[PDB]
Amino acid sequence: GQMSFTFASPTQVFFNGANVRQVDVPTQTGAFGILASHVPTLQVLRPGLVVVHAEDGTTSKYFVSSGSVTVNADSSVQLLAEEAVTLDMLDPGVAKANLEKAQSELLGAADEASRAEIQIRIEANEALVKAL
Amino acid sequence: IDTAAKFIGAGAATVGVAGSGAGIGTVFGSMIIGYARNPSLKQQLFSYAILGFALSEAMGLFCLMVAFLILF
Amino acid sequence: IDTAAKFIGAGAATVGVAGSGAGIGTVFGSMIIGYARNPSLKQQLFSYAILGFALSEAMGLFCLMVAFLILF
Amino acid sequence: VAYWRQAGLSYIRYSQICAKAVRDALKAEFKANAEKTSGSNVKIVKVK
Amino acid sequence: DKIRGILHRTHSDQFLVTFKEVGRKPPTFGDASVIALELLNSGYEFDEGSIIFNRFRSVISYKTEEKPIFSLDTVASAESMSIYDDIDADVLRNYQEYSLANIIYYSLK
Repeated sequence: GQMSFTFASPTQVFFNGANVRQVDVPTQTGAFGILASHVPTLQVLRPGLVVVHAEDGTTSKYFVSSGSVTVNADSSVQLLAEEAVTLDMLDPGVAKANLEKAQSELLGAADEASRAEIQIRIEANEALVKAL
Repeated sequence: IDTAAKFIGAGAATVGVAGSGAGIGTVFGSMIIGYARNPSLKQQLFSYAILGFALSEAMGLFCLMVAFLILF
Repeated sequence: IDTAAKFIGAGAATVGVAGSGAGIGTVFGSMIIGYARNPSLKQQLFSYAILGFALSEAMGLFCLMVAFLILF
Repeated sequence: VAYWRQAGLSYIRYSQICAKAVRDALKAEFKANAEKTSGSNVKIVKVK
Repeated sequence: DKIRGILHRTHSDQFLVTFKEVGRKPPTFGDASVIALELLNSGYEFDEGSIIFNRFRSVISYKTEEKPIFSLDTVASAESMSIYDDIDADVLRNYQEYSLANIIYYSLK
């Protein structure tokens, strides 16, 4: 109700300024539904889907690489995304071998900074394989 | 001997109001962390606070009427 | 033997004040977790704990006054 | 706070990787849109 | 390069870093994530800043404008942020940093 669902990207503007009902936000500390008087929170996002709910028959499916919420004082949530990619342009065959690749390179990290980074890489690669 | 069983059960019943003393603590406790996020207080926060208060009472007061029923 | 039931009756009747023991341990702990998220204590945040303390206390001293009035 | 914290990394470092990890997973029809971003254009020269 | 050419004879001392190779290829969003990433590998704690760019009006006319940047968590957590929920000081560390890559991208376009 009375909610301007803003959502975009640097390449192409997605669902923008339209009164859409419910948005899924993929976020560290989990996913939380936006229900029409949602409490304002400036939390940034983790990799995952956004399944956005409108009255137009059925829901759409997208995928955010690394986004940010700024839901304001009134009923206006603005979502951003670096890569709000569509799912169907993804190739499963090369995507699986990446997950076993980085775990095979975990113990080749002689420093402490990159050892978190390969833990980032498998988490981003685990994010897509449950999705697909 | 008749007064022996009467004077224990009147005290044995009023331990039932202790459990109402527990459940009444959360209702003014969760409303503290409920209102702390969202200052929309004059709306249905407090109206859901007073209903929650006077409903836990009625599981404590209902034993108390039964507690005085034992004595008479 | 009549005074023998006068003593064991107030023995369990003051267990009802323990319900105001654990029920007050929450509503003073909920003003910890819900204070840091929103520093507005001089407004109705502290005032809804004093209502939450006193009206939770009123079922504490009421189950104390049973133990006096059962004995005398 | 997570494992990238207390390790020396940040959020912009987090966003560069999980963009590329998505963008390398694409089919070989939309490869040029991964080249549409192409962050390797700006150079850095220091004063010293 | 062209800003640093003008301001190297009087303001040659207040330079953190310099960049190059801007605008020869079209500017993008990954270009704003190299400016905002090397701006953190610098050690300089900054608590107030601004960016200056030409706001495109028409084919003949442009207007140089300014926009403010709030970067310390102290000024970013004030009286208007009292209603604002679950974000911590460590989350406001995360959110304001994405705005730095954002607000350089608005001025690369």
